[PDB]
Amino acid sequence: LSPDAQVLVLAISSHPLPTLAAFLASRRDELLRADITSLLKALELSGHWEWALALLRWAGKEGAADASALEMVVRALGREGQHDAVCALLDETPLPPGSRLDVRAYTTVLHALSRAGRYERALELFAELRRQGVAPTLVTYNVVLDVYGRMGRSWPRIVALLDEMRAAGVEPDGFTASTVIAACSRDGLVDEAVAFFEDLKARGHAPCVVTYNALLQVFGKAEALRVLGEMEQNGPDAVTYNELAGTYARAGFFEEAARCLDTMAFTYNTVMTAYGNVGKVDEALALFDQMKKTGFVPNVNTYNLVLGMLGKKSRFTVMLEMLGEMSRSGCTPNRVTWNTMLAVSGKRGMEDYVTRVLEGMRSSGVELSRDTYNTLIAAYGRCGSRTNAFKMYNEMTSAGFTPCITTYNALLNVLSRQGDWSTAQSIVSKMRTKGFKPNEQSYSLLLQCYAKGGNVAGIAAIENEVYVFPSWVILRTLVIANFKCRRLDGMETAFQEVKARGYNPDLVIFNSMLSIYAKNGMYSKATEVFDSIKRSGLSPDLITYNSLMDMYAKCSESWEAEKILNQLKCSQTMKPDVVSYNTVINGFCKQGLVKEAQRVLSEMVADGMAPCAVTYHTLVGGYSSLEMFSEAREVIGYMVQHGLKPMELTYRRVVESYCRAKRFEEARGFLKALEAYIEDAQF
Amino acid sequence: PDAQVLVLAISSHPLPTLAAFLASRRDELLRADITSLLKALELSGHWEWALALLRWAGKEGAADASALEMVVRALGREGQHDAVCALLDETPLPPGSRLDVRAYTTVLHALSRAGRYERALELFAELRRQGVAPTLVTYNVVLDVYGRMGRSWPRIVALLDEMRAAGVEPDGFTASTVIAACSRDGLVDEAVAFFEDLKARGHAPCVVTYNALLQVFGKAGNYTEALRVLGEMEQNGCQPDAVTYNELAGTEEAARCLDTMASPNAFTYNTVMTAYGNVGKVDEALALFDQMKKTGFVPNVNTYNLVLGMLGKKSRFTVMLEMLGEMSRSGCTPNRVTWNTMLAVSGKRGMEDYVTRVLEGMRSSGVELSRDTYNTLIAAYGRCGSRTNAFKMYNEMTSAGFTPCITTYNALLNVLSRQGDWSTAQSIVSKMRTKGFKPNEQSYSLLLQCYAKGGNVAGIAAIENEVYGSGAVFPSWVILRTLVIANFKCRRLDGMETAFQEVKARGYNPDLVIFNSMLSIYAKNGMYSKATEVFDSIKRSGLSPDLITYNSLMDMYAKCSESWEAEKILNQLKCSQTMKPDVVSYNTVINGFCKQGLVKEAQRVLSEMVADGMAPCAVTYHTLVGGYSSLEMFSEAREVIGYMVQHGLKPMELTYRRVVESYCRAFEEARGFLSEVKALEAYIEDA
RNA sequence: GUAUUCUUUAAUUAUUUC
RNA sequence: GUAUUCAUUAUUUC
Repeated sequence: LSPDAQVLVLAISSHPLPTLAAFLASRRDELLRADITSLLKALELSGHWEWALALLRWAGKEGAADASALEMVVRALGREGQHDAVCALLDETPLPPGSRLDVRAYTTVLHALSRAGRYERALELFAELRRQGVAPTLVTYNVVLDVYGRMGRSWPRIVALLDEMRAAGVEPDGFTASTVIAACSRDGLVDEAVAFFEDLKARGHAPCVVTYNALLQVFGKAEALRVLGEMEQNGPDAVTYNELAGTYARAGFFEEAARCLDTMAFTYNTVMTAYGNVGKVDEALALFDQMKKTGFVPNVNTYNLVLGMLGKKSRFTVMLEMLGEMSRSGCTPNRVTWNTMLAVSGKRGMEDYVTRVLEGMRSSGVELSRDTYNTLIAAYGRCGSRTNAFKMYNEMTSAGFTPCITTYNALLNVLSRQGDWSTAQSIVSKMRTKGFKPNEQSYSLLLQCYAKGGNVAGIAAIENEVYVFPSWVILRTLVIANFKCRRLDGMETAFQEVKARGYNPDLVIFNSMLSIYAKNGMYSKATEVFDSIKRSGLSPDLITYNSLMDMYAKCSESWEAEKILNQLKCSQTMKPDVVSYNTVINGFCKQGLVKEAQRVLSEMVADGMAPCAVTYHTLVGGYSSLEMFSEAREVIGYMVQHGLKPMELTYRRVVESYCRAKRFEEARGFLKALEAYIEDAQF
Repeated sequence: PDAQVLVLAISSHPLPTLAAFLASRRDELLRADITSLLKALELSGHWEWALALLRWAGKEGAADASALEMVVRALGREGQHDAVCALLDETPLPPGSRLDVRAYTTVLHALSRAGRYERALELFAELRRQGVAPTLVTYNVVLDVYGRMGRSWPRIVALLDEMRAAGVEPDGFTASTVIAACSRDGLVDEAVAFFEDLKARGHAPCVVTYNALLQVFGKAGNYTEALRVLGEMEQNGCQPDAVTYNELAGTEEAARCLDTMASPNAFTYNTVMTAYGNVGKVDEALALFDQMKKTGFVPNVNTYNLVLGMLGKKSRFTVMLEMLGEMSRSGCTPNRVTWNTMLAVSGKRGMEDYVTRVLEGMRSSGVELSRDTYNTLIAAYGRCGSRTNAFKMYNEMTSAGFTPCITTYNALLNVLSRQGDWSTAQSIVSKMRTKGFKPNEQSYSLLLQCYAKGGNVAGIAAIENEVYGSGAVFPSWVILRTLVIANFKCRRLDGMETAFQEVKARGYNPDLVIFNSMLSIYAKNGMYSKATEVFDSIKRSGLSPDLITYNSLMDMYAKCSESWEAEKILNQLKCSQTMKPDVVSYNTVINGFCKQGLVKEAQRVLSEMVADGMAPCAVTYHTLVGGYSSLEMFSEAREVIGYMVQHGLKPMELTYRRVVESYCRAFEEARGFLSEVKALEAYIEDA
């Protein structure tokens, strides 16, 4: 409008937001003389809804904001969807005393509070709304009914409002019906929901899709029998389908739905999906058969769906069967099919399956692409068939395809399992000359080959090159990788770096840290950790609790470890673990305290737990220590007398202790290379 | 002697070259106790090396069965099943060789773990063709093989006889395997008879045994018989472990499960509660929880937090709050875990008031807030989008004497990311900088998203330049992901191709979000060539095209003025059997005609749309008018209007704007049309 | 301005608007 | 070496 005002507006929309108020002040008099409403509008067209906001708040604090000013911002805020801002204009009103608003605007604020769970404020506002003589509209009504619906237990107030609205001649719509039914749905008002819809009929009213889904939902968590039926034939399965997907989980039946559906594709596929995503594939395959059994001829896309849900259950045998019915019915498998048959969540016996998929994948033409081979490598990688992954890697290249980074990472996954790093290094080095530079994943997979290789070299060699941006994964992978190698420098090093970069560490790191102190020479940072893990608000684990006991055990303070064990007995959620029992027994044994140690073994059994090899092994050590070899020999009996099968270390610890005690023929009688240990000892 | 020195050589050598290295010190090897070298190489965990030598020696003819058996024990002990199936397949033994049973059974199990059953049976046949006597574990492995093939019950009954006829007595491993086999075929009756018959032999069953007998009933059948087993279980005195309740959980139904185990402890109750939780059936666990009380045992804070956590993931606010009150009313006073659990809730509607209602309890609970608690509260208020309250929580943090961390600044930017309020987002990151803090990646993602919802393209590019060069921010899948999106929302084609470039270059494997966006952006221009290449490349990737992929394709053809091809897909989606055309699908098709004309065709589509049920929207009609509004025709676009309010759908701003502009440019016959009923009637004035 | 399940470490003010 | 459901080639081995 005004050239002076256009300059002012441009000057406002260009100014940063944090400084703007100190700026608007400087132009106080300049602003007051103008039409803010016109500035707000101009600041809204230009796409700067947040600058008008600032202006409004400024003017309210000055007295130059009117209803129309506010009403303009609000309409902008709701179309833009900034409920928070709406709610704040209401909590810090830029309005002068009198001040009444347009209906549309009040209903936008009501929706904003609703959107925030401030149902109690919405109702306060609604009351204030009609005591100022504002005629609410259909949308205002529907918004308020929604407030009542999510606030809960407000059915009577809903009856009241429906009355009030009709008595003022505002007939309900579809947003009114669904809103209401979902309200009954959230309160278990099954009975009164139906009487409602069936009253909607009376007064006239065309039924709907969203309606039925709401009604559906009622009987859902609440009947889906004679009900869900109507919804169909009444008239289209859109969202209504999903409702079936959770209908099954909150209940339990396979006969009614078969008996129902019988009586009657997507619709079919929907119900099948409902079964296979909650883990009822046996239930879906039956739905599939029934479906086939009645005319219906599935296409490749229906098979890919069934195979897809069978796949998450690793039902190899029937996936191949389905693969059969396809190709022998015309339904030629597509790319999506093989990818589906190869994206199986790994189980035991996956290799031969994969092998059979590949056999039909190549006995049916289908030229394997580059990505196809990568998919086939990943598959044998899941199983762990290094042998078959690499045969695929070799067949690949030998056919002229060029391996990508996805192909190298695949192979790298494998070796990682087996901690074969000497082969990993070769992969990496190969990929570099080919031009391919390792990514983050490629590194984590290296860190894991090394750790299972006990190669600290390659570990610290990467630590260097990273300290390779250190991502939360890499730093977390490094903390672990060092713990397998039990490396305190490395672990600690990158521990604080995880904090200095604004990452929140999980119980894994904390647990891993606590123990690299317990079994080491630090026993206070440990206490720091168990105080940090808590101060952090995290819930300690048994493993955490067990690692804890090991600390006290190594600090020669065992009863305290016994306390934590006992305290676990009440935990009501924790519940010891022979490890916890073992760990405590190991400590007492380590301090010469062995009666106390078998006293906890007695509890152990009494509690109905189950002593094991390692458990007995501990005592034999602690007995051998203070040379009292008879009570020790009595133990190994117990193990075997109960068939617990001792360990050569159980024997060694006695042999080596029988040697040092000047008793040689004893070491001999009692009793491989061990006897040899006595010979090189005796003389 | 001289061996200890030679082992270290092989133990310290590049694996992919060890062959030619064993070829080197060959004659020192042939005179060395191979099996001896093997035993040594394993004593240091160098088992990959003991294999390579085996294969070497084998190729030289220097490996005997005693050696192979030695490598196999380790592999099995080191869990290397594929490697053993390899030895089976290549054969490093000379002709006429026979192996220990312990080894043979280690291979059988290895063949079993790869699904190579038909092969395991053939090896078993050989093993007993060499007059080797199988042991218990051998018989048991083979049983496990029979049980995973299917239709193998007679072979199980027959082998049971043999093994029992060789004086070999079944065990718990046997029982669980035979029962579990019957569970994998639906052999309910025989599993029972077998159990009955096995019991009657004096065999005391056990947990594992009872667990398989229960999977029978529960897998595909009944919850009443499986529950009965649960019955007979305790009656025997065998305590159901965690795996027990998992079977039931996966097998008014919660009222039953509690009636049986009634004729337990607090840990028991939690074990079954958590079972139903981890399955996804939580209303049941609640039901038990109602009983654990009205039955005696009183739950503590650990038990309650457990329950709250379950509710958390379902974000069942009101009940969570009820439960927090019953806690503090029945005596159970919350802890730092209780609160944190309460604020770790899943985003949703009305979450802001919940958090306020929780914080209201943290405060009254006279519990000093810590630096951590603030970070949580800021995060939750930031997660629901209560920008206002996050910042209030923020200033309250930095005023009680706590120091923000990066998470603290990240929470805050998360909110702004939803609002697009990048100006503040900037002002923050700098503050993060002026405090000795360096922005994370997510910090860069948030800021990125923050610029997107706004429209600030200069801050995006300012991120790309700092990402495509310096190391301040590494091109992480995430960061490149947040870029394809933030450039779409701002329609920066150039800046997406670069990202789709690097993604398909930095070793990444794009996702449907990325593909589709690329498809819609190319389609939003005439970019047919690339777009179709993207679509197929979705196919060549191995992903399933959703509706948005199909709608974007139709709009491309629309855009390319081939709207007939657009309907072929709508038809194709009509019989997709898996994908049902969407409202936006139909419109996209109609507009494509109306954009090039043939509105009588546009009517053709609308017709069936209604024929397929399908209830049209405003846009549906606003588009139909477009063609009828600007096609030397007005008597129709007026008749079409009477289908909106007369059908209570209510037109809109883009609509009428097409009526005046199109009519006031096709005059007077336009004036009377607009008179039939603000911001517009200045266009007419402008004309 | 409003409704029916998933979505809340979010493509869901995602793709259609002569 | 072998079995039951769906950081673990995790924490205890005088």
